[PDB]
Amino acid sequence: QVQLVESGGGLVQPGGSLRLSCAASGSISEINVMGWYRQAPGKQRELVARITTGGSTNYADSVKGRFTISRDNAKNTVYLQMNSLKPEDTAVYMCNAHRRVVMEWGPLGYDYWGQGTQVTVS
Amino acid sequence: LATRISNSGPISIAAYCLSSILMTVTNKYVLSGFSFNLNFFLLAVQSIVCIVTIGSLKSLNIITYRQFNKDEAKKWSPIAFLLVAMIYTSSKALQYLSIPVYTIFKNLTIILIAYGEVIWFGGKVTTMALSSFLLMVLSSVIAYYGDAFALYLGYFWMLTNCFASAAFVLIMRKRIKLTNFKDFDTMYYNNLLSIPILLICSFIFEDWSSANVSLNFPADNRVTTITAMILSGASSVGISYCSAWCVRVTSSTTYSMVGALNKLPIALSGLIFFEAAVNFWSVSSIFVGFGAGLVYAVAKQKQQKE
Repeated sequence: QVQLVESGGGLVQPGGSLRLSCAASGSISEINVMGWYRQAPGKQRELVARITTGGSTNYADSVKGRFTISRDNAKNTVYLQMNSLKPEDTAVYMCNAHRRVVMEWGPLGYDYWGQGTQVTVS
Repeated sequence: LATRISNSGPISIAAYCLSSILMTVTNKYVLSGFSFNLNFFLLAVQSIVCIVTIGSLKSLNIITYRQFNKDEAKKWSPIAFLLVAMIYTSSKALQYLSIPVYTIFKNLTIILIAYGEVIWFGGKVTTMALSSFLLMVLSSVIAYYGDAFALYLGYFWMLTNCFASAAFVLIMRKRIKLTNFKDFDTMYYNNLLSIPILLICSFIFEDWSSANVSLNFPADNRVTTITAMILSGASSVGISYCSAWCVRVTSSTTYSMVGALNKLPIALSGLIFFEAAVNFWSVSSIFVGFGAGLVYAVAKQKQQKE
């Protein structure tokens, strides 16, 4: 129903920089939260950042003060500016989008996941 | 005064719209950053909140309702099964269909409840009342206009919701009359029996993997998730009482028409308090919906005098 395409990943030298993007598609009116996750090889998903329609940003301590998630309502995109990338930042970064709909007995939530962009820092 | 208000038709209607407005506001404007894709477990938590809410009021000697009965829970089971049936089929309907298309089909069920109340409860559907049903479908059509297998499953899970939603109100309203249930007995049984079904449905039909659990219940934010899981269920106390209240006094048709009119204040709020477009296909949707309510109201006046 909602489709997300990610672009921006790649190989960057330690201490460098990277900007990731995630364009949403489909029904984009019920989406309330959109964030980024990373899966280190051999480990499970972790939270990198989270934004909502209203600009309330949630980060992770390991990346607090470095990564900056922002939104662009013109094209329904979320960016993730990753400065000062240490080698421990290499992972596969995925996008999220929460669809929330409210009816006569309660809300319903549907999570949509992007494709994943591999980011390698070396 | 608790008796005159209890058997009041207009008041049950007004209290139902207020409780629907309050519940939609909490889940859309107060809890905007909330993310929870374990639908049946959160709805089971809502029924737990309403159970402890009225169970504590009765234990404080404020309100009073009937004791739990084994022979009366076995007779309320079809209604509780149907209540979760609408929940399951609508969640599966909205995974392939949108909200605007969901409302088109949900306003097409009032024509089916109106003609089910006639067959089972006796009566007639007037022409003035019928034209108001088609004016709510028109407002839905106007508002909406402003994989092949996937869209086949979209309407399959939507026609099954139409049958489960129509059967729920018709069967429930019948059962508040051979039991002489009040609005707290109906609320008590609708929630007590729905807890085990919603929990069992959440076990088999939902993802309880290590990664989806830690995505729904983050360890770095537990007070926020628990708080939002209780504010989301405390706003449904009013709509749980006022749904059974409205059905008992007025009708299953009137309760369904009021539910369709409960989405017009939300639409008008978006056009004033938010950025929602003011194009012709969104202003004439509200105006046409208002005409549907004002034609249904006069239709029942003529029917009352006929």
